[PDB]
Amino acid sequence: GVTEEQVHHIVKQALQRYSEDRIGLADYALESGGASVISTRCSETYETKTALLSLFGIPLWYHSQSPRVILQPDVHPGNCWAFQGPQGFAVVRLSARIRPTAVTLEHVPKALSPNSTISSAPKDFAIFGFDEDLQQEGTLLGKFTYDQDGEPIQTFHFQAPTMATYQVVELRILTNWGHPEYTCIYRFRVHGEPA
Amino acid sequence: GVTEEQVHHIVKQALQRYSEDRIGLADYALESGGASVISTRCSETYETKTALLSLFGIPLWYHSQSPRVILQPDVHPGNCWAFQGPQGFAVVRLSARIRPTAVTLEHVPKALSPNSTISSAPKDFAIFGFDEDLQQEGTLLGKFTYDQDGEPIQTFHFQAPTMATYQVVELRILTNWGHPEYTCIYRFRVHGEPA
Amino acid sequence: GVTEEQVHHIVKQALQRYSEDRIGLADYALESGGASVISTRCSETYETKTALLSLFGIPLWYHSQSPRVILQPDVHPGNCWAFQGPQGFAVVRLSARIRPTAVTLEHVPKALSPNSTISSAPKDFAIFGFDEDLQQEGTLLGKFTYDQDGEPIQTFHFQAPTMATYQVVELRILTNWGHPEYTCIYRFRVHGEPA
Ligand SMILES: [K+]
Ligand SMILES: [K+]
Ligand SMILES: [K+]
Repeated sequence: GVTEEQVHHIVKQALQRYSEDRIGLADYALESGGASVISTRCSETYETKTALLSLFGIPLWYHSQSPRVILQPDVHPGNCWAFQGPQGFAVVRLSARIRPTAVTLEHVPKALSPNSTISSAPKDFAIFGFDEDLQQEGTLLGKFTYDQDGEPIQTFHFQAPTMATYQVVELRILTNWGHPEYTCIYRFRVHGEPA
Repeated sequence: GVTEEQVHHIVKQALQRYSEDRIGLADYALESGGASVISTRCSETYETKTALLSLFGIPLWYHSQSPRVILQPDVHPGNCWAFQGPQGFAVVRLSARIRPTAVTLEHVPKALSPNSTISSAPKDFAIFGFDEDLQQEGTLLGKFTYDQDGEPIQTFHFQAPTMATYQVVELRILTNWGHPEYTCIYRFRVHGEPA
Repeated sequence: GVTEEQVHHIVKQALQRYSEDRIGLADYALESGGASVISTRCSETYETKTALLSLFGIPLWYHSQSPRVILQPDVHPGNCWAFQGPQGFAVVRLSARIRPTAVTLEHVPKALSPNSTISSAPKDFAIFGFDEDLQQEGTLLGKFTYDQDGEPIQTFHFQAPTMATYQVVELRILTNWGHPEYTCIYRFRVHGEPA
């Protein structure tokens, strides 16, 4: 079997990786690293708490989640950006020009959600890279599906990506997990190789 | 014994649970989820840093912790709401109407506290549910004691709770762990079943 | 070998320690605990994102990291205070008068950094204690080196420290890991024994 010491080594390693933003890959969409949403180029924000703000009011500290939230690591319940319906988009200016190799999408865990369901989670999505900074023909880097039955954090690797580099990428949500009124995005990450 | 692979499975599971807000239960008192303190119905806030703000001054960024802090997940030392003396209360409007089944109270760990003592931690407390939204006769859901010798995060299950639902609950602190001047509350959670 | 139950005990203990600010020692430099930078007595702040703020602009929410950041626990990439060149300093008023026994310095992990390099990390540094509150002769508590090949969080114990107590200490950076333009500090902690 294993020694008590080998267990400790294993646990140490697992916690080291846990503390490296869970997945151990640099995130070029991270706002604190220098990334930003191009607000001009995102879906309109939807307020998911209209029912509570209508019945009890609008707190003096309250503000709607803006697209910036998808580049922020706090993913406690409600710290997600929502748009109306099952299709939406956000364009991100990365902190550096990179050759993109993967993205990560995460949603609140079922265990922290009412009735253990996350129907507002994104489902099918696609990633586009914008060479010039202009609402041009974005070029598809890949198409994926966030699995509502999978782990909260899911990483998607592009299949045979170009050597092409980008500093602007679009997250395009095409379907959601069935919520008939909105979709919300807890955090979006972009990984790749810089210069 | 156990295989190295079984150790890895165990560690993975433990970290998965760790990342689900430590205890894996939805929190209906979580401010980001839509909950709020009814400021009208809380004890007066006590400033625990009067000695430091009197000798060195009031920073241009400094503000007193308000009751909202008990619905916020940052529990680093000092990120607690304090009231004067050993008895106090806070009333919370939950993010949803639920049948309440448990609460969670947590305090800073002894190891992060001066001299490994947490005398300002709450001790005896009670939980009341308010059916109508009016400072009425709250109805006692349960009485418990936060153990200063226990784990920092402690969860308390109601014994034979009604099927009755509430969206307003009061945390009533009745004793503290001996601090002669105030009690402070790092985080309060409410669990249960919604609709 | 070990039992599956003993593995669980080990994992529980490791996670308990992980949750105690990783290292299980009280931090008297922690801003939320009552500590503060003496802004009058820090190096001038350097903006590391001048290239991005010049090409894309200055966001309506954007602000430069100030020395306060080294007393704040968020250490995601970019949540560090930078100064120009490889030598710099910051003076901290601790939350309590203590006999200092150790300090902790941490930097972003290589795995979250472009090209797995952290050349702006501090290298050689020294810690001074200031008895009177006046830019006096600080008295050297110890000299250390942050290892860029070590763990992200590194703790340094003073060798034969006095029984002397202080509430003001200076972190003096003397070298960095080779970045020719600035050094940045993610988080600085001070440990010791109070009254
Ligand atoms: K977020
Ligand atoms: K809190
Ligand atoms: K920091």
